[PDB]
Amino acid sequence: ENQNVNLTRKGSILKNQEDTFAAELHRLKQQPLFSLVDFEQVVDRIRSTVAEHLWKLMVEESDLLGQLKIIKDFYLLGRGELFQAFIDTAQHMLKT
Amino acid sequence: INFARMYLEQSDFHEKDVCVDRSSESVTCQTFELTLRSCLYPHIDKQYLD
Repeated sequence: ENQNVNLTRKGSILKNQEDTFAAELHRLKQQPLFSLVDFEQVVDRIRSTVAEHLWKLMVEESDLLGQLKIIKDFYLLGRGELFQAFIDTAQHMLKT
Repeated sequence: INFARMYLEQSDFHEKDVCVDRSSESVTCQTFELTLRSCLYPHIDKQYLD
């Protein structure tokens, strides 16, 4: 929800299955006994659907790979020659 | 026509709701603010945009 607040109206991860999970919750409400097992099963199904859509969003929509490559180049000094030249230039400034 | 209105149309004048009950789908009924946002606010925003 917080991302859809900033992200354009990208629908629920569960989309039309959200209502399906609502129906499952209504069935749970119709259950005469509260079973933690069935509740956890439904929660895990919803979680898995959400997690798969989130992974898709992260990799394609949020370009996790590009960010990881950036982190490698900068945080992990992937551009080692670049940071070497930077050190070579900044050595006199940073010695003080 | 005059006599029809005064007698026959007078005789044949047997010309004698928003079910806002949450009871049906209370679990599926949106919150009052959520229901408002989804039924009124989207339409209000549409008219505003137009």
